[PDB]
Amino acid sequence: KFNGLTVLPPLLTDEMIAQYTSALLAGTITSGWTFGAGAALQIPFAMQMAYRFNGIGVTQNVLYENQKLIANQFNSAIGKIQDSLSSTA
Amino acid sequence: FCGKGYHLMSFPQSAPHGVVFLHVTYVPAQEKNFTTAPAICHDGKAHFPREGVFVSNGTHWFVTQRNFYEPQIITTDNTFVSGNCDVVIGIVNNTVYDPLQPELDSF
Ligand SMILES: *[C@@H]1O[C@H](CO)[C@@H](O[C@@H]2O[C@H](CO)[C@@H](O)[C@H](O)[C@H]2NC(C)=O)[C@H](O)[C@H]1NC(C)=O
Ligand SMILES: *[C@@H]1O[C@H](CO)[C@@H](O[C@@H]2O[C@H](CO)[C@@H](O)[C@H](O)[C@H]2NC(C)=O)[C@H](O)[C@H]1NC(C)=O
Ligand SMILES: *[C@@H]1O[C@H](CO)[C@@H](O[C@@H]2O[C@H](CO)[C@@H](O)[C@H](O)[C@H]2NC(C)=O)[C@H](O)[C@H]1NC(C)=O
Ligand SMILES: *[C@@H]1O[C@H](CO)[C@@H](O[C@@H]2O[C@H](CO)[C@@H](O)[C@H](O)[C@H]2NC(C)=O)[C@H](O)[C@H]1NC(C)=O
Repeated sequence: KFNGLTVLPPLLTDEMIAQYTSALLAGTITSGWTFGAGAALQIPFAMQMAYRFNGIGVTQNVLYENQKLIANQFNSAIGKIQDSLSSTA
Repeated sequence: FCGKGYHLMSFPQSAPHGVVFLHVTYVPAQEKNFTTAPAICHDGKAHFPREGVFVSNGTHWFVTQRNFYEPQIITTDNTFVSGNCDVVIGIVNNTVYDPLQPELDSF
């Protein structure tokens, strides 16, 4: 808005993009990868993590025997991101 | 990458200044609800499915493949065992019928 220059607003508002990501995140948390293929089919998140361990080659019992430890690692790892973002410039 | 759904195959077709792919994909439909559990406690051992999941239509437990509901009885040749079942959360008690015991009991 100075002399002949205008900045057009993006079609998708920031709130709409946040809603998109929230939808994707809820889908991946609740239904695993089924929602991308088609109808969203829900699996308990532990069993889905077991699916994914089978995907990377580790057998699924490894998750169930170690589910609490894996949960703690994931929670602390997410916690580290907050420090990294808030403090590191 | 190639269509929405699990990719089966795809065919090319010539276009004037480009190419048109016909992507043949498999889309699951007509889903059904089931009760589920990670393991099965039997004789103090935890049985996990080899490939598939444990599904129950309320009162009977089965093994199915994850993408097409084709139920089969829980048996020792399609579920493996890993330790006892005090560590798993979500265990359900049920019988894991083994195929050698009926043949041996016929003796
Ligand atoms: C699996 O069960 C869930 C829960 O019973 C179903 O979700 C509900 O279905 C009813 C009837 O269609 C709706 O009125 C509710 O709004 C649904 N959501 C709830 C209760 O949170 C789900 O439809 C079932 N899936 C199939 C394929 O039948
Ligand atoms: C859950 O599935 C089981 C599958 O075994 C059903 O049990 C059998 O159902 C058939 C068909 O009705 C009967 O002929 C059998 O006698 C039943 N028992 C056995 C041991 O095979 C069971 O009825 C289903 N339950 C519900 C609520 O659908
Ligand atoms: C799945 O969630 C249910 C929630 O109802 C668990 O059953 C118990 O439900 C009562 C209802 O008041 C809660 O107070 C308990 O805390 C629940 N138990 C637990 C261990 O959370 C059920 O146990 C859960 N299943 C699994 C495998 O965790
Ligand atoms: C599956 O079977 C086991 C074996 O009996 C059950 O464990 C019993 O639980 C009761 C109540 O907690 C105890 O009084 C018994 O001492 C336990 N038995 C053994 C051998 O430890 C278990 O409760 C069963 N699963 C369910 C869901 O009832």
